[PDB]
Amino acid sequence: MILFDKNKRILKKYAKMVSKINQIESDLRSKKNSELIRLSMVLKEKVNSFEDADEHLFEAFALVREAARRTLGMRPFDVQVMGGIALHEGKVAEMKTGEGKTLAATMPIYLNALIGKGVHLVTVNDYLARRDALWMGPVYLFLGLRVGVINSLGKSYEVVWKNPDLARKAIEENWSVWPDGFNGEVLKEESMNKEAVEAFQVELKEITRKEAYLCDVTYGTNNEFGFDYLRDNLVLDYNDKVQRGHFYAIVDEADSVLIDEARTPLIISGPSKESPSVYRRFAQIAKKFVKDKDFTVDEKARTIILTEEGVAKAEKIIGVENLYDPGNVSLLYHLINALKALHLFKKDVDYVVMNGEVIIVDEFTGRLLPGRRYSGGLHQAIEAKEGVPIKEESITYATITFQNYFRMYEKLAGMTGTAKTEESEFVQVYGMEVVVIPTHKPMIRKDHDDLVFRTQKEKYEKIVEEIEKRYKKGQPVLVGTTSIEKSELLSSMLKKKGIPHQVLNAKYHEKEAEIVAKAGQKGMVTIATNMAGRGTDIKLGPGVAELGGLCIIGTERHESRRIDNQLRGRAGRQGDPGESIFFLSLEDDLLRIFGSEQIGKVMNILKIEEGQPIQHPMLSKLIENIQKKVEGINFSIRKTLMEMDDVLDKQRRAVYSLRDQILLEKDYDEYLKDIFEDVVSTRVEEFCSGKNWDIESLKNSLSFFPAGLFDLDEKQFSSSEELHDYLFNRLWEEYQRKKQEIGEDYRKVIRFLMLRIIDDHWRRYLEEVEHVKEAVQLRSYGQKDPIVEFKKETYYMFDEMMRRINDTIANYVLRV
Amino acid sequence: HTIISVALIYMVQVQMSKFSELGGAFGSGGLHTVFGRRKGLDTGGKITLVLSVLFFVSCVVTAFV
Amino acid sequence: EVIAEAKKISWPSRKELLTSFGVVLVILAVTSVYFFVLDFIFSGVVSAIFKALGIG
Amino acid sequence: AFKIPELRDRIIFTFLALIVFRMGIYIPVPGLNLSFYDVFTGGALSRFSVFTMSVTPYITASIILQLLASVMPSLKEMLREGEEGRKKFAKYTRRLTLLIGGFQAFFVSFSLARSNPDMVAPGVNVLQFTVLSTMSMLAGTMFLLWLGERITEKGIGNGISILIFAGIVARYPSYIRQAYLGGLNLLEWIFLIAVALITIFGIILVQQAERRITIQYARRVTGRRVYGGASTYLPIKVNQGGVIPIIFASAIVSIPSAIASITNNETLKNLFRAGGFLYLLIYGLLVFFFTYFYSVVIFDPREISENIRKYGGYIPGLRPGRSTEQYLHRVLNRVTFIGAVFLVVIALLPYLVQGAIKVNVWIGGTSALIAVGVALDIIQQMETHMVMRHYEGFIK
Ligand SMILES: Nc1ncnc2c1ncn2[C@@H]1O[C@H](COP(=O)(O)OP(=O)(O)O)[C@@H](O)[C@H]1O
Ligand code: BEF
Ligand SMILES: [Mg+2]
Repeated sequence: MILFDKNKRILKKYAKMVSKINQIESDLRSKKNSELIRLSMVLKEKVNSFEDADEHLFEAFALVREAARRTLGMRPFDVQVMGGIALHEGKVAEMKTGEGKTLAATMPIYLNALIGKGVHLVTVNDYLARRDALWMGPVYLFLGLRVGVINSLGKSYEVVWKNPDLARKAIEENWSVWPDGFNGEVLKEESMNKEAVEAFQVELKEITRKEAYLCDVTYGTNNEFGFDYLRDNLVLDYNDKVQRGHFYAIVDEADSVLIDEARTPLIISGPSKESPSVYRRFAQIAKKFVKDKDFTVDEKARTIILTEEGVAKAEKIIGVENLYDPGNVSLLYHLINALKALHLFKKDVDYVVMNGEVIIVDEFTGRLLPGRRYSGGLHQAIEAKEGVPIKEESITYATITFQNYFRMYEKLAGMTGTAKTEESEFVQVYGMEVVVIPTHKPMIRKDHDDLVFRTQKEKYEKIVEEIEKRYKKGQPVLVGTTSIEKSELLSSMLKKKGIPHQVLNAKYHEKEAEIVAKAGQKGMVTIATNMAGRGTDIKLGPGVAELGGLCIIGTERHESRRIDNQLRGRAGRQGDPGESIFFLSLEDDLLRIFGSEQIGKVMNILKIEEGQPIQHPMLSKLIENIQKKVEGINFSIRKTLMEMDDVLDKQRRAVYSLRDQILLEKDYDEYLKDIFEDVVSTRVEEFCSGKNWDIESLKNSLSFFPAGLFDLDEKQFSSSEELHDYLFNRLWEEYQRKKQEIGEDYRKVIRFLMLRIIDDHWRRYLEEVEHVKEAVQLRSYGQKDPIVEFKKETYYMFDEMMRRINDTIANYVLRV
Repeated sequence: HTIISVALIYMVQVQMSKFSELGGAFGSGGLHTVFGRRKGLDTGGKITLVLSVLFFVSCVVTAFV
Repeated sequence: EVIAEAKKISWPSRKELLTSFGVVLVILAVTSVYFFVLDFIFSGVVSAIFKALGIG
Repeated sequence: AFKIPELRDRIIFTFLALIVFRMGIYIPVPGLNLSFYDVFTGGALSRFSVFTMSVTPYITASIILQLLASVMPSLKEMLREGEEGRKKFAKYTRRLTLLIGGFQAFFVSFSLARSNPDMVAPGVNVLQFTVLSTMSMLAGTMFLLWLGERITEKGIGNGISILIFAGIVARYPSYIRQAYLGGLNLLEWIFLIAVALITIFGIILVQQAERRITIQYARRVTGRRVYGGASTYLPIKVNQGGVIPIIFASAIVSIPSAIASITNNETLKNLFRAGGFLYLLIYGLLVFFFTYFYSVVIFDPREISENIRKYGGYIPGLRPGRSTEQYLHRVLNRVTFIGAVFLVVIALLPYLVQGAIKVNVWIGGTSALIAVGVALDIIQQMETHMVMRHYEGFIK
């Protein structure tokens, strides 16, 4: 039962659900205003629980679409209608242009939210969180709900301002001048008496984490959503409504929801005891590698070391010790650090905003992420390479953005995609499918091949003249570059040849705004990074599309087939034409280090002597295979931490689920003591017989406290576990309440203690979990290869972990 | 002429099966190692499976008895 | 000299063992019990089959 | 108890396994089984087959990619890629051994069908009992293959084979044809046991390793760390010869012997036990050295000393680069020497006790080395599934 037999069987399935629901919208155009409001109340109490109220989805969705028609157009296509359908099911309708991802989403988002639980709506970035947030905000105040979006450090979500605005649409609800002249998806521009009043619904006020989530819909970015989830850790107070239950979610541009391989870790408190050292130390460090040349072999992954001149340098500076390894790698660490710093990551990708002097990282498909680092050595390394040096190096928690998160609870339905690349994925983890649908007018846009050029980005030069020829013909163009550097030079190029343009390459945020509508306004020229050229309700002004419609020049082909296409797809919304073209150099990057060994012979032996335009013998063909190839590597590494972290999902669970129960409950007294003793007592009877010197000695190390309790008191043979247990138990319980003398406030003491102490231990031993990741880098040879050694060590450390807790957490409940 | 016609058919059964593995490798690889849960509850191609085992117990009664 | 060397360095290299592999031996036997046990199940059930679809 | 139930997969594949094999052997059309080493091995060419062609194309399959990828590394696009290249390579493996099993099909069917004892194989030739056998052979390969995969979902792709060994090694100890010479001197069973212990030894090879950690994904994004731990655990990586050693080499020697028994008009001359010691040592150089060489993949230091790694074993390690492969090369061939001592001593085991009273019934050495092999591997199935949850068990 697996073929088109499935894709098509899906067709009729929905072609049916749609026919019925289509009739629903038909007999409802009765200008249902106040009555519709009543319908918002009707459905409201029609579910109140995830009982999967199917029938509702029919009359409700009907109300949805129409609800839009009243507030703002854009709602007559089907892959959006059918979208929400399959969406509510958990797969992926769509593929872009017209369709309705903005509106579509709103459809199922409505039914599900009704539960009163709060639904998730993943989106790649902040700017976009705000996007959908308002683009559909209307229908929400219409269906009386509370939007809810979270971002970087602050969060907001709302409808029109104060009281007048409400008193503006309240009656205009009863009024609502619009239902007339319909019968056609030709949503033109008019009815200003409606827009000028309702369209101004887009407004936002400041709120906080709590009301945010518990509100209705929750608009946010995975980066954030993840961090929120984890924010739920060192929460001495559970009153912190930090995220109200995690479960359902629809992914806006899920073609990325997956590519978020690198885990989601909130890292922050870094108590550097060697901060001043790092300062001076790292200064010397960085300069050290400066002392050495190119030869240091740095490629195919961010790991590096150098041969001859390397060992040479090692000895050449602070360390006449040849044999450096002897538990003396701490220093070599310093070298590798700077080494990798000054090279692995161009300081120009870990930029310094306008004299903010802060070395921030805008890397990893993002767009400027304030104060933070992906590691405990890079931040301080490059810092040593620039100027102002920090003193942080912290960890805390981690998690897989998807399976560990989403599969932790409920479902998902992505938007766009199609390639087989995603189905196997949407299986091995998420557990969804695909519903490829071409809305009115399919792939109406034009595309052009991967025109290649040799020896250096000198092709990017040829693409310049290209942007020109377009400009003259009055064509609105745009380019999708790779990084910030190349992006800049790009502009400089247009300037050196005199060409107006705007650059939204994470320069400034405000830029992203203006450019929103200022990107493609007849002949307009715009250059931006893929981080702004991935899914966007872009449009176009006047005649604009007069010829071609839109033009897109790609600076190269990303690390993924989809992404490549994405940057391109940014030319086609609502269902209009356009033009795309890719300029690639056999000395670009994608193949400068990936597949270079292949392209080498296949080229220098095939042909070398020529001009510039070429792609007749295996060029676009070969590179293609390389692309998928690279993606493959990602797929591979995707495995390593995915599988591992899975075993971590278990451990982590017990972790703060325990920190939860301790935060909630009260007198775990008899428990903590008991388990503390049984653990410490069996200790006095596990690796040390309860004889005399045997125990007194080993147990001494087991009982190293400034306190005094039968320490130097020997001569005892009455140790049948019962006797020994009561002895220390009373020293505790008694001296406990006796020490409880402090006051009722003593209750919140274990609070600070338990959590912090527990949190502390865990996160610490998590540092060790990374070293264990090295042991799994060992399994490769000898024993099997299915995460074995890791699982067996993950628990070894897990048991060690806990017992450790009880010890420290214990003595801490005293010295005060 | 059941054994002759169904014979050519027995070979057909071999096709749908040799392929079930070829394509059935989104978590299988010879001596690979993937106890990959979160996926797997009686393949939609298990109809082929039942068609197979049933096919040979079928050649049992038809061949001799 | 030659082969001597190989043996001289092998004499001390003899490591990576398991003093409780005897525990593993006890299991090896258990495992064997499984094989035999399995095979014995055959004879019994296969013989019920021997009567039916065998000497019919 | 000792079983300590929980294993929701154990008895599952176990019982399921017994089922598929019953119908599998008594299958219609072939089911062949329901100069002394030749008439004891059995077959048309050189393959012991409890069934037409299922366990044969099995060993065949494994062999196909074995020597292929062996002497010939990368000739056609695929090597190792963790997932992508591994599947493309696996698919090629599929079609590969498939057509191979076909070749052997037509052959074995021919010879068999017209010259073996306890025939009862009719002569109503219509579809050729060769195309008919080709059926139960190719199709037969499928039922066993298909079964294998599933077996490899709860047990092991070799769990099907151990079922065969289980059966074979259980037919002879229940007195099926072993009481005509000897008997009541069952020390031979206990001695075989001593061999079992030897086997276990092989496993822990020289298992030892280095340091450092790192993980690179996406496009142009990764990280790094310092030092300040406080735990147990360390680095492990060396090894020793894998599975099917003595068996692969021993079968080879049986080849020049069989042909030497039936060349032109049977040039009957000696080559049975006498030249043993010589052919036995062959098992040493052949198996151990050749495999262990490729086996301990010459390129290990490349990856190790690449992600930044200076080993620590048998003393605080040091020198990086290929020089590391040098130090390791030593431990490599040395532990291999020792390995030979034991495995080779297995075939030699019966040879060292059969010096006073020799039994022309060696049936038990090779087959055992196989049956135990899968036993040990299944022990790995339990090694992982074991240890439920050690947290809170006797703590908070
Ligand atoms: N039903 C519709 N009616 C009018 N315009 C629509 C409609 N659906 C899609 N649009 C047009 O297409 C653009 C893109 O739609 P959207 O739902 O954001 O999908 P994508 O993410 O593929 O652009 C919208 O900004 C709008 O201009
Ligand atoms: F909202 Be769309 F997917 F750009
Ligand atoms: Mg959208």
